[PDB]
Amino acid sequence: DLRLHLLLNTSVTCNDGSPAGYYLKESRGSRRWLLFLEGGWYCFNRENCDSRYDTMRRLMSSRDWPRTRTGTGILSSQPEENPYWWNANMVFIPYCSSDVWSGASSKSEKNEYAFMGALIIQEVVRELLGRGLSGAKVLLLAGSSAGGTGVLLNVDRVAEQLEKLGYPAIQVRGLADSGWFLDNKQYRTEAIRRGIRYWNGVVPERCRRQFQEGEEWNCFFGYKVYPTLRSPVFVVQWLFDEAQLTVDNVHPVQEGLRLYIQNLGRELRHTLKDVPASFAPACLSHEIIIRSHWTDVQVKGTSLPRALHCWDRSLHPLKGCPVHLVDSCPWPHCNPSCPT
Ligand SMILES: *[C@@H]1O[C@H](CO)[C@@H](O)[C@H](O)[C@H]1NC(C)=O
Ligand SMILES: O=C(O)COCc1ccccc1
Repeated sequence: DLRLHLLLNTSVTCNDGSPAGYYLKESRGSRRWLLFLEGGWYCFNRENCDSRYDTMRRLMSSRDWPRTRTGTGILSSQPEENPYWWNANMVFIPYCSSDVWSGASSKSEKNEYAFMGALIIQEVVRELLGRGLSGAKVLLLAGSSAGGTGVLLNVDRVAEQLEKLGYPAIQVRGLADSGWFLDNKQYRTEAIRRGIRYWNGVVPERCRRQFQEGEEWNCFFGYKVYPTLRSPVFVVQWLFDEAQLTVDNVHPVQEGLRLYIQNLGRELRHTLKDVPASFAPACLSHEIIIRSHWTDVQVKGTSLPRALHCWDRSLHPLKGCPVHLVDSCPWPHCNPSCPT
């Protein structure tokens, strides 16, 4: 069980002005810290956010959060469930800002909602330094879905924050799960561009300087933001991610749809060619790395917990310990280990 702590700086808030927070389980024999960003889409205008407040309120407010949560998958403390980092200090950061972790805008007379995702991450890091993070050797910022994109948007800012605060020995790394999307044509980006204006959203500085004003939405797409990042980042992405297919309007397959799906997998595989640490199975799935059976999938005979361990070793090619694992087969479930 991870225990809830509401932020001591109560001006760093969820959408409705209630305090943001984090769930923590300490492991005093470990200098490894895992900070995980929850996902859950986003909202981009007043009417769309009002609808989310009616039926997805835990994603907009801390008022109903439970006192504890169980760590599962990569957040589990049991070696059988988590062969990678079972002994680490574990942190789960709830997603209550609806801004893909990019916002830095408070509620005010002109703003019905606060969008503070980028500031929530910074404040969690600051408050953890007094609970043991000051002694860390590695801080892994991980996340799933919208939280995976959040990793790409925030990992370099966390590294800079710790350097400026005076902690140069902490190695900051990222793990982005299910947050690597393509701005492709549908089978049958406007919302993100509108969202960024609504949230006062911020993107990493080098990417911002490449794309310039009005074009910062480009930095929400992994293949465009990844090459600009300085921190090491491991990318996990299904070749046929269900959220990608939903936005593409894909739900006895005829030739046009067969070609569309095959081209999507080939494009995803191409964007990962120059990503040295990656795990990309040929599956149609919405499943994420905090599920209890995350150990089950393999690419070329290697599981994700093994690949992450090999990544740790590489940051000290390795014989029999690979880190770049991308399926080449062209149709969903051509990998026999895909989630069922
Ligand atoms: C609380 O957070 C806000 C927003 O990041 C910041 O402006 C303020 O300085 C913080 N307060 C303290 C005491 O650190
Ligand atoms: O969570 C989702 O599946 C989609 O929303 C987040 C997003 C991330 C990147 C680009 C656009 C949107």
